[PDB]
Amino acid sequence: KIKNYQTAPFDSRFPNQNQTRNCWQNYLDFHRCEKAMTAKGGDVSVCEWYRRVYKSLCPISWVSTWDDRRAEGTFPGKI
Amino acid sequence: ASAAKGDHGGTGARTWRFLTFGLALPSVALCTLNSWLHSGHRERPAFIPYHHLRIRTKPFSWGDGNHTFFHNPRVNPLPTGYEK
Amino acid sequence: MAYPMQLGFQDATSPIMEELLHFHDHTLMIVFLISSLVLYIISLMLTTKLTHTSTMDAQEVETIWTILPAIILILIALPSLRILYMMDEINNPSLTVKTMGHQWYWSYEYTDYEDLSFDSYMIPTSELKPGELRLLEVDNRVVLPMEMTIRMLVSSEDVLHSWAVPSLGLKTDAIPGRLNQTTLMSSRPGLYYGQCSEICGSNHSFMPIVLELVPLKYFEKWSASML
Amino acid sequence: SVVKSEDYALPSYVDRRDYPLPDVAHVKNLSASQKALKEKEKASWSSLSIDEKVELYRLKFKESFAEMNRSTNEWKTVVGAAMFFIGFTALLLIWEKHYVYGPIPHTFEEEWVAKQTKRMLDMKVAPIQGFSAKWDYDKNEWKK
Amino acid sequence: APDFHDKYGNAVLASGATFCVAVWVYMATQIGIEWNPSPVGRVTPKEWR
Amino acid sequence: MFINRWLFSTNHKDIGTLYLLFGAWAGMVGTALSLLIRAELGQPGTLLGDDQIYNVVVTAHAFVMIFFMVMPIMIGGFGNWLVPLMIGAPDMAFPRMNNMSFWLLPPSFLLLLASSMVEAGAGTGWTVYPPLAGNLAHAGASVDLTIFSLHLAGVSSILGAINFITTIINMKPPAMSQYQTPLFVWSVMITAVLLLLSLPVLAAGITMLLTDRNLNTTFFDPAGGGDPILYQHLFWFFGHPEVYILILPGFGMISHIVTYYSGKKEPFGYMGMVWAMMSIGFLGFIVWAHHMFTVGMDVDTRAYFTSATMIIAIPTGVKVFSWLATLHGGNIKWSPAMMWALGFIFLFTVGGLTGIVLANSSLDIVLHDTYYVVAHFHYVLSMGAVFAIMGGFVHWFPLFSGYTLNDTWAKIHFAIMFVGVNMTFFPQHFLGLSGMPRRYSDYPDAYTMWNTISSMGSFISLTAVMLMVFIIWEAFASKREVLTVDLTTTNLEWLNGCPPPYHTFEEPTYVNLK
Amino acid sequence: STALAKPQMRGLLARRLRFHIVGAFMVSLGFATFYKFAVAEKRKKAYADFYRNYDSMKDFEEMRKAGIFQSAK
Amino acid sequence: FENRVAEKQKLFQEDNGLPVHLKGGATDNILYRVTMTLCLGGTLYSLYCLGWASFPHK
Amino acid sequence: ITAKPAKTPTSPKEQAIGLSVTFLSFLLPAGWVLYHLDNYKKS
Amino acid sequence: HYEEGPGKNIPFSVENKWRLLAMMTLFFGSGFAAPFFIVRHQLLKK
Amino acid sequence: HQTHAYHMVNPSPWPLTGALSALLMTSGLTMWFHFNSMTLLMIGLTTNMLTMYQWWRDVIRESTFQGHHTPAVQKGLRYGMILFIISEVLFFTGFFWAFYHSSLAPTPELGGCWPPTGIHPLNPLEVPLLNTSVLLASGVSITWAHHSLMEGDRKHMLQALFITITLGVYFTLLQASEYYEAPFTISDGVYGSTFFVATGFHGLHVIIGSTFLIVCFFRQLKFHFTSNHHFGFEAAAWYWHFVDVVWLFLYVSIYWWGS
Amino acid sequence: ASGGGVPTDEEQATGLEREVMLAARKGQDPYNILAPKATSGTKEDPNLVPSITNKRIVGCICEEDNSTVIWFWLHKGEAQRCPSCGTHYKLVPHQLAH
Amino acid sequence: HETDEEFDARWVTYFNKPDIDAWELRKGMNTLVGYDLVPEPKIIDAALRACRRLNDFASAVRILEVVKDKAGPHKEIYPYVIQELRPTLNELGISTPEELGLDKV
Ligand code: HEA
Ligand SMILES: CCCCC/C=C\C/C=C\C/C=C\C/C=C\CCCC(=O)O[C@H](COC(=O)CCCCCCCCCCCCCCCCC)COP(=O)(O)OCCN
Ligand SMILES: CCCCCC/C=C\CCCCCCCCCC(=O)O[C@H](COC(=O)CCCCCCCCCCCCCCC)COP(=O)(O)OC[C@@H](O)CO
Ligand SMILES: CCCCCCCCCCO[C@@H]1O[C@H](CO)[C@@H](O[C@H]2O[C@H](CO)[C@@H](O)[C@H](O)[C@H]2O)[C@H](O)[C@H]1O
Ligand SMILES: CCCCCCCCCCO[C@@H]1O[C@H](CO)[C@@H](O[C@H]2O[C@H](CO)[C@@H](O)[C@H](O)[C@H]2O)[C@H](O)[C@H]1O
Ligand SMILES: C[C@H](CCC(=O)O)[C@H]1CC[C@H]2[C@@H]3[C@H](O)C[C@@H]4C[C@H](O)CC[C@]4(C)[C@H]3C[C@H](O)[C@]12C
Ligand code: CUA
Ligand SMILES: [Cu+2]
Ligand SMILES: [Mg+2]
Ligand code: NA
Ligand SMILES: [Zn+2]
Repeated sequence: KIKNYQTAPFDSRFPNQNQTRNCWQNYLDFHRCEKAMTAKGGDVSVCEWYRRVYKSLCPISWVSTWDDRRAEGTFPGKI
Repeated sequence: ASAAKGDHGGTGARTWRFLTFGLALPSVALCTLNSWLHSGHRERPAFIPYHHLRIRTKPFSWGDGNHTFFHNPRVNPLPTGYEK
Repeated sequence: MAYPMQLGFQDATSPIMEELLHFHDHTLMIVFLISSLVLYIISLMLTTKLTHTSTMDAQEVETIWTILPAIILILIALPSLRILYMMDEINNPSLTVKTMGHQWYWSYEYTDYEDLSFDSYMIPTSELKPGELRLLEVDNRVVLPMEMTIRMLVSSEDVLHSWAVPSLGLKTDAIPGRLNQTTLMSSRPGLYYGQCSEICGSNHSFMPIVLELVPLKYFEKWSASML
Repeated sequence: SVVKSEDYALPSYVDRRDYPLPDVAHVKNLSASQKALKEKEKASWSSLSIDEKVELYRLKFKESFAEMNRSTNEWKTVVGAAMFFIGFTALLLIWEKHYVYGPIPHTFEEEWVAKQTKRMLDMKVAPIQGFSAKWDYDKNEWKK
Repeated sequence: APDFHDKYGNAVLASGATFCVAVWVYMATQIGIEWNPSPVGRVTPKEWR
Repeated sequence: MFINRWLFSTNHKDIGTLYLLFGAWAGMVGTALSLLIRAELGQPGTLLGDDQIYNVVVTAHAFVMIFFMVMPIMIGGFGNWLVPLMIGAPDMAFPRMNNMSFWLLPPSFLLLLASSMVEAGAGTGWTVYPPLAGNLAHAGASVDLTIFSLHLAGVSSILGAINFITTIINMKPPAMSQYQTPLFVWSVMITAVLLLLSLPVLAAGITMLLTDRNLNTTFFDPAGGGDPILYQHLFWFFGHPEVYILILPGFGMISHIVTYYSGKKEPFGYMGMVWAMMSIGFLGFIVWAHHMFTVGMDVDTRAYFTSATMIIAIPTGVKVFSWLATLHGGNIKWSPAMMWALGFIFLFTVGGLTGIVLANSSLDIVLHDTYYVVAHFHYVLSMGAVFAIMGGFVHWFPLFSGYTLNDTWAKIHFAIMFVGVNMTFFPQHFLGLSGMPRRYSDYPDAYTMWNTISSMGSFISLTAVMLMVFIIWEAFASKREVLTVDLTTTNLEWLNGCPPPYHTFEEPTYVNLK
Repeated sequence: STALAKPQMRGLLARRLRFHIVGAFMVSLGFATFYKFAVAEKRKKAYADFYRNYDSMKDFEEMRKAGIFQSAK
Repeated sequence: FENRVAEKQKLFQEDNGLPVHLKGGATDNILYRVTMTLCLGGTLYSLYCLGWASFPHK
Repeated sequence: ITAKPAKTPTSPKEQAIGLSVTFLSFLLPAGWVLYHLDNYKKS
Repeated sequence: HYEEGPGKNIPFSVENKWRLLAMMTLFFGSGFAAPFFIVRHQLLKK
Repeated sequence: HQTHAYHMVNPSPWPLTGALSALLMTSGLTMWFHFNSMTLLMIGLTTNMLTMYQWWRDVIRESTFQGHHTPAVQKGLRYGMILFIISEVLFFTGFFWAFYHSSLAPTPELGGCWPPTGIHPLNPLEVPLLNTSVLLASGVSITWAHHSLMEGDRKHMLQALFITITLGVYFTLLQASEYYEAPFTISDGVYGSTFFVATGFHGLHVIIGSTFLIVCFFRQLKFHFTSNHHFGFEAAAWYWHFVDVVWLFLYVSIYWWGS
Repeated sequence: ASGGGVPTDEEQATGLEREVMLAARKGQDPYNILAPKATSGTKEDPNLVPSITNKRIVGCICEEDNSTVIWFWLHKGEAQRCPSCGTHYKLVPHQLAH
Repeated sequence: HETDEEFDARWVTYFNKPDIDAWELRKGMNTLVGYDLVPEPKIIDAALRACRRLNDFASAVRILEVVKDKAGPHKEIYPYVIQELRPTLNELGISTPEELGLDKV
């Protein structure tokens, strides 16, 4: 739909200086999307946008810690 | 509100005694039955080593350093899970 | 950077820093004038042998004393809050860069496209090359494209720090578990320095920030070379 | 005469230009001739001599206005002593430099400063007013 | 009668001022303090690269 | 007799004297720590060690000056000596609990000196923010000994505040309304209300820090869902009122000193001075996040804290202008206490006006955590709280002791201190505007010139502090006993003589209603 | 001989205060004119003049040729 | 029980110059010495513990 | 304020002694520590 | 009762100026010296 | 001889022994947390208890036995007790602020939800509701005790005060049992931290208020109170209402709203 | 519902508390709980100031609502005047034994 | 409020009271010098005659010193006031502070 992605755009749901929930929400949406798509045998490529946004915004160590916790069974958000 | 009760005229011990035995202690007796009824051990949830729980940044100053002060073996897992 | 015997702010490198300088000028005159108006009444009160020691009526003069300061405060607050809301306006960044504070250095992550990240440490004094600045230089500078709106996101992986660059008017605290955002836009190429701005232990004085602002195409090639 | 600590609750004498008529006379006990001068004061004041008038004034009051209001040389002692102790301070600082501080960093060596100064001009440090603005990049010298 | 200030005031003022100026000038100029003044108009820039 | 009198006291004057001696001893400790700060910074490079030992010294400097010098002298020392005498009361309402507020201070100070002796000290800043103050980055006992030192100081002042409130409300003559009490008495009452409400919130926050550090709570640790910024709110909810607690009794003494040496029977605009102190005490509880403008708060919160913070300039200006109006038409007596009060008026005004600069959050982005803030607050603390303290100490020393100071020496002392504090702090405005951070043991070379001058200033203030000890020794050594004091009809604390007997107002004053 | 004329005797302090508060204000307007002109206007003009024909690429090339950058030689 | 407050009023108002904390008789002295001994001894012990804790241990 | 003449006058010479001892009591112990800093550190 | 009057309402003696000088020297001098000895202590440890 | 109505207190060692007991308890907690030792702390707890005991003993000697509590003295003590209660309200407010800050904006570590992932709160309709009825009831029975005392009725005053203390002890035993049964602990993130620290300080105040009521009960048995003069009982009743109101805020905030 | 058993202040108040209660019953104020009401304060009708010694501090609030109180010692003997408003006061010593 | 003339008239009447006592003399002068004015000749004249009825020569002299002091740096005021009082000074035999050498420092 919209390549030439430069960075994550302004998002009126998270308009203030604290952007922690923006990173977190995009991380969740991405993984929720990918679970939905690999369940119904559909295509994860539709989840791409959330993936680009959380990669741009989120610290590498947060993503890495959240990925370890998903693998361990201790990720506390709902996916 | 006004409660739904109804007394006054000037001030008394008699009235507060009537409220102690006629309303306050009955309510305690009622809640005591309500409680002593939903009591008796609840089935413990599976253990998951969530990192925001079972915090240990410094050992506790008692026991082996790893047990909370009012640790209950039946319902309080350790960072490594329920005791054996 | 600051230069010897400097009295005021570093020259502005960004439009918002420019705005802060004129607003500071506006405020400081007031400060000047009030400071001096006081010193002067004061000396007027103290330089006569004439006396008047009986009870003096307060109500008229207290109207002057409250209303004129109230008006001065409004004259400072109006442009103050114009600037606060202007800096807060939506601006559309072309790039996002993260910085994480650590004891005692900064790391930088530029992960809009590729996995680019590195650490940035003070050059020790005994390794400075001739002409380099003691306590300010770093081994890996934060290269960035000039004339473009950049979103900086700041956090920490250990204690509090704070990521500052005075010539761009920037200071955002680095708090673990929180991602704070600020925007940066340099009008000019060059090297712009800052220093950790929240006490963070043994080497707080020694974890500086150097931004290297260059044309977009140079920034792109530097990015590719840093993979 | 002689004021005592044990008199603090009694009206007392004060020379104060804003309280010209204090609550008691400077001198209450009178000698035989002072008693005779207070009787003489009940008759016409034109018949008192100048010394008798001055003696009446000095029974009533301790100092005149001109005396209690006089200027003094105290400021010389204050300003001079304050300069002395400020001067003594510089002894402490000389001592500290000699015995406490070691060498400052090598970045303050003359050749370092010349090189750093050129590198600051090459990066156009404060080029609008503060630093590089003061350098003439055409003539390669400090602006006049 | 002359008090301490009448008799010693001039001397305390003259000597305190003399001493103060002398010891500050000395401290400021003779013992190796690096004031780090501006290079502007003072330093000839030298090749660094 | 000695132990009954000085360890078992129930007497407001002797307990006042104990606080003054304790606060004077703390002031020498805080002074030495400030000279170690300025020695470290007085040339480029490292003198002592790295930022750890340096910020242990900076942290202890602030806690000692605030909690062991200013608060004990202004409220424990002058409040206990003067308040009961200014209302004709026979003592404080709770004379025995008053002695426990005093005796909790040496143990609180002992804990703070133990914090700096064990491990590597608490190098946290007097704000004690986590996670730097937490048990990972400050492992071991030092920060818990600091927390406990603050709890003991906190209980001492909360019980003191209960005692002053009760005494001021309950023990005036029956005809005297609160609008017939002197301004210093109002200033102590307001400061005691601020203490009563703010200290319990600090006690809650540092208890939470204590349990995060020892009981595995996670109030301020994101791993458990906590937030380091919550600690900053709880700390500054106390810490802003605390600076108005440090200065209010100073405002109250300045009002008396200016009135007295202007030869006036009363300060100009008494009900406006009362209104101004109540308004500053009230507004001082709704402005605390001006200490947090760079933490990432929302824009509208930053707009509200900028505006509420500025508004305090209105009642504060009423008081400065009312002091000027009290001097107006006075028969001005240039005593050394008057000079301290005039220096207070001018230096407090400078520091208030740099506060106004800082209240603008957009400019505070650049000034925050730099030496511009350090310059702002040392103009109100080291040239307001200290000048009001030295003003009240030279003014009332003959009441407390029965002996006079040598006024020429005291004027010399004022002159040296005034030059030293301005040379120390004035250049720190330039360092802050040009970007030098706070809490640094060393600085880029460009900041050399102003740090050198500021360090030279601090030594001149050291010479003043040494001479002050000598001046006090000279007074007790010569024993010139006070005879008469002017204006007792409007300064009741002098009317029982100098020093007043152990028991005063055993027979209360007579005041009719009419 | 001649009698001395009667001088003003009343409100001398109020009169001195009136006269000087007005002189105090006049300074403030006079100083304000200077401070606006010597500092604030001068600044606006230094920034407007600097940027008017400023060429950022040319400034970049001078810096690059001087060797100051890590990313650009 | 019987009301013996008048007895205690006479005891505590006896004109014997004793401070209130010692006016109940010899048991007040004992309890006072026990308290003061534990406070002063405990304070010496806390100083010893500071001296021990002020230095690193093997 | 007025006061009596000193009961125990402190002459210029006694003031110079009190002033000197007071200044040395602050200067000597701090001076000894600072003089020996290199010894404490480079230990 | 207790002694009243100048020099008697304080927990230290002013009966002799030189003994007073010594006590004041020890009192203010110990508060001023303490932080330098603490720094010495901290430097000597590690 | 005074002719005002205020109390000049005899010189007393208890302010010093209490200050020292605070140094012993805090240096003792330090030696417990860091040097594996309880010695200093038990000595400071002991001296603190001894100090409280003798100091308040002496205040009873000064009032009931020596007559120094004139109306002006009593009025001061009223203000003192109200001001102290105000400062304890501000102390609890800091913990309520911590609770609402963490629960209104739950961070990602918790699952970004309140109660956090993995927390199973108590049911507020079980023992917590029972505890609420217990403390509300004990506010009714203390008011009965207060009116009987004013009406000169010794036996009903004692009967109602005993009831009120029995309910205080019931709530303390109920709470101790719920702490043991709770499947979460103080180490369970900010949920366990806020829960146990806020309810735990409240439990300590219930134990303090109950001790104070037991003091009043023994003084009443010894006839110390008159039908018009009984400030220790009034102060303990105000403190007891304070502990009840703090419980009501905790119940609504942490047990109910925060479940 | 009936018993007594609780002592009254009349039965059991003691020391100063009792003195104040017994004096208040007589309309008397030996411990200065109440503000005295002013007389017209002229030299024929001065404010009468009781005291147990030979002098007592007076505070004079010269006009209603003044915030400034004027303080001075009033001594046994001839009436003295407030130094701000001139209103007259005269000490009336007794001993709480007269 | 009141005119200048009415202010002056009330003060003239204050000092002119025949049986004015010493306390009232002192209270009147010490209150009057608190105001922002130097008292007119006619007020001073009535205070000086009150001195005379109270047989107090020294306080008449001190009243003349305080007029001079209240004029501050307006040195034309005191000589004008003494000029205007000369008939009263001569009638009552009041020497000025200058004639008594009491202006010498
Ligand atoms: C006595 C102590 C004291 C006092 C009275 C004040 C008074 C004020 N302070 Fe200050 N302050 C501190 C002690 C104090 N301060 C300390 C210790 C810190 C830093 C804490 C830390 O980080 O450790 C600090 C920090 C501090 C900051 C944070 C800066 C930062 O960290 O980035 C701010 C910002 O708002 C601020 C503002 C003010 C203001 C507006 C006042 C005002 O209340 C002043 C009002 C007074 C006047 C304005 C002068 C008189 C008025 C007139 C003559 C009328 C005319 C005036 C006008 C029209 C403006 N202060
Ligand atoms: C029935 C309730 C009464 C509490 C009884 C228990 C003893 C503690 C005393 C009460 C003080 C209360 C608050 C202190 C903080 C923690 C205690 C919280 C209440 C409590 O008792 O929490 C327990 C944890 O206790 C722990 O860690 C215990 C740690 C015990 C040591 C406390 C040390 C902290 C002291 C700090 C106080 C500073 C006070 C400052 C005053 C301010 C001055 C103005 C809960 O047990 P758990 O096994 O984790 O979970 C239950 C699982 N089945
Ligand atoms: C357990 C671990 C450590 C914690 C220790 C705390 C332990 C428990 C302490 C329980 C408190 C007991 C208080 C008893 C006071 C008895 C003295 C008393 O009640 O004294 C009364 C005066 O009140 C007065 O001082 C009022 C006295 C005010 C008392 C205030 C009590 C609350 C103190 C709490 C300490 C809080 C700790 C907070 C923790 C954050 C005496 O006057 P009346 O009663 O009018 O009698 C006179 C009549 O007889 C005459 O006719
Ligand atoms: C009369 C005046 C009052 C003054 C009293 C002074 C008492 C001094 C004696 C202290 O010596 C002991 O040494 C023990 C070590 O030898 C430690 O025990 C403690 O430390 C142990 C480990 O050392 C633990 O296992 C124990 O549980 C614990 O309570 C602790 O330092 C203390 O008991
Ligand atoms: C921050 C506030 C303090 C700043 C200013 C202090 C001014 C110093 C006062 C003098 O202090 C003394 O100076 C001596 C040197 O002048 C030192 O002696 C040292 O040096 C001598 C000369 O080398 C040797 O004889 C000695 O043994 C050796 O101790 C001595 O110990 C130290 O007490
Ligand atoms: C013996 C005594 C008589 C009181 C007296 O008048 O001295 C009575 C009166 C009220 C009594 C108390 C109250 O009735 C309440 C309690 C009831 C329990 O069943 C016994 C203990 C209990 C605490 C009683 C003990 C004792 O019998 C008391 C104290
Ligand atoms: Cu990182 Cu300071
Ligand atoms: Cu603040
Ligand atoms: Mg900061
Ligand atoms: Na340094
Ligand atoms: Zn009056």
